[PDB]
Amino acid sequence: LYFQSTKKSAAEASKKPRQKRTATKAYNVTQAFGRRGPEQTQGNFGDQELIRQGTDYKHWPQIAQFAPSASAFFGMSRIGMEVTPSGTWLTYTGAIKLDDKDPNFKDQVILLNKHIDAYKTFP
Amino acid sequence: ASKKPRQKRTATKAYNVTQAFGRRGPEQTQGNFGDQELIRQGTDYKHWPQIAQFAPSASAFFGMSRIGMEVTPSGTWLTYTGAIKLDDKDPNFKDQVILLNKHIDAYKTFP
Repeated sequence: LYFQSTKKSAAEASKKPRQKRTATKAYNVTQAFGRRGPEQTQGNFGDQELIRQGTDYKHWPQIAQFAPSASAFFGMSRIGMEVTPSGTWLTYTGAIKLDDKDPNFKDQVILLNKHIDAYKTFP
Repeated sequence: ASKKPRQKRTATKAYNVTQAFGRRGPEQTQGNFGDQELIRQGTDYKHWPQIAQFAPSASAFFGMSRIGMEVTPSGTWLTYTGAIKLDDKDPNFKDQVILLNKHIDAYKTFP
């Protein structure tokens, strides 16, 4: 059920297009999506545990409930296309509303805030 | 179909893009993507798979994006922004550019 990263398995995982990668303990968030940080187009989400575990994180389902389906991604978002010296890029922005009538709402807010910009508190 | 929270809905002919995700338009909380055909068909659209190849996995959505939380008078919102690179070595790259051009801000020309 759980694997360790090897250069071998990392080289296979990395063949997927970025947007279709799945981070796991064997191919962690940093490996799949780059170091967390403040820059534009750099990811900022994940504390040390989530970074190391990806979708093996024990509370992953409570984060994943907020990730959009392909239909909703293209349906909800503002989509743009930019051509630059690095290539052609599909840009996306949007927002997903949390349901504040869910009795779990306060816990959802706390879990999301725990990972947003967590990288600032560790190397 | 509409029982699902917004972000988990799947548009089809039976429950189309406007029904699931609202009218296309310019404001920040609206979507801007899809011509009249995609809007009416959703994931039944004939070229849906060629669009869907750019949508992120759940892991990639939380891994690539800049994620925020904003409390506004309407509610608490999980904000997201990012960019996905097209593979310009893919022999289908030209067609992908054409396909995306057809749907981005297509609403601007609707009667």
